[PDB]
Amino acid sequence: SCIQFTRHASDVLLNLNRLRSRDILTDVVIVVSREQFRAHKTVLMACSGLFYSIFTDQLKCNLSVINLDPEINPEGFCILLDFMYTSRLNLREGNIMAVMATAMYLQMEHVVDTCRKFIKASE
Amino acid sequence: SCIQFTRHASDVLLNLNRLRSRDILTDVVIVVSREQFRAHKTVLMACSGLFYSIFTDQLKCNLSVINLDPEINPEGFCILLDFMYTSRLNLREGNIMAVMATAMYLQMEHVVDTCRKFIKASE
Amino acid sequence: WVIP
Amino acid sequence: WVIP
Ligand SMILES: CSc1ncc(Cl)c(Nc2ccc3c(c2)CC(=O)N3)n1
Ligand SMILES: CSc1ncc(Cl)c(Nc2ccc3c(c2)CC(=O)N3)n1
Ligand SMILES: [Cl-]
Ligand SMILES: [Cl-]
Ligand SMILES: [Cl-]
Ligand SMILES: [Cl-]
Repeated sequence: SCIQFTRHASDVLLNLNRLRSRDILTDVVIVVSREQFRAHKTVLMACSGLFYSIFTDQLKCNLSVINLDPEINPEGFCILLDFMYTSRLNLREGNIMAVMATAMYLQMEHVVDTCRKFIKASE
Repeated sequence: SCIQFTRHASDVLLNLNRLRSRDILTDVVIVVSREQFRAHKTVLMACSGLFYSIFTDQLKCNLSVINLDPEINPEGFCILLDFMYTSRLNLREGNIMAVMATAMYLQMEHVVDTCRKFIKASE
Repeated sequence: WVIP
Repeated sequence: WVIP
């Protein structure tokens, strides 16, 4: 018999992004080919199967720095980190291959699906 | 020129609630008349003007325990904590006064508005 | 607010 | 996915 507030999830995510932009309560640095990205472990886990596995590990959960595979493109990661905090994906002809490869590595199934569909349309 | 995934914010919140239910990466205990509630500081800040003010304070941001005002009802708090993580509010005739008072204290403007409207309908 |  |  609950009532539901339609915009609540969107409003929560908007505030989480405001905390990220002001670097408030960020608890991890993600290192991608020397580029560094500050984020909230909980948001990363909520969006990515790879971060979920990393931060539920009894040893890795305590790390303040996570280094990604050297093949990961920093721009692809940045676009995906923006998507995690906003639901908006900046998908372009020039970045789609790097975005799909990063989403496959991060285990972000819905992003992988839209990239596959956009690539299939261009062939 | 971004694309947007409609269900992303809802999916993020659902995963944050799954982390709460398994007590994963919770970083604060909220004490309400001896009852204790574990939560994520970021989610509390994203939902409440009071928690936002508390955890942006240079001294309070580092506290692992927050004690609420003794007038706060633990059931009212529990209903609101569930709303923060799910967008669902368990509003009932028997709890509406405690829920409205707790939402006013927590500075959760949308909850206060729906309680005021539901109370006005009953008079 | 809605009935979910 | 939609055009926001
Ligand atoms: C599976 S239970 C669960 N509980 C809590 C969290 Cl934080 C979580 N995240 C997560 C796991 C897998 C995947 C994603 C998020 C996005 C994706 O495409 N795959 N999962
Ligand atoms: C105002 S900028 C901002 N930036 C980040 C966060 Cl985490 C935040 N939360 C917050 C502040 C005030 C209120 C709420 C949340 C819910 C409500 O009714 N009032 N606000
Ligand atoms: Cl470390
Ligand atoms: Cl995804
Ligand atoms: Cl403490
Ligand atoms: Cl609210």
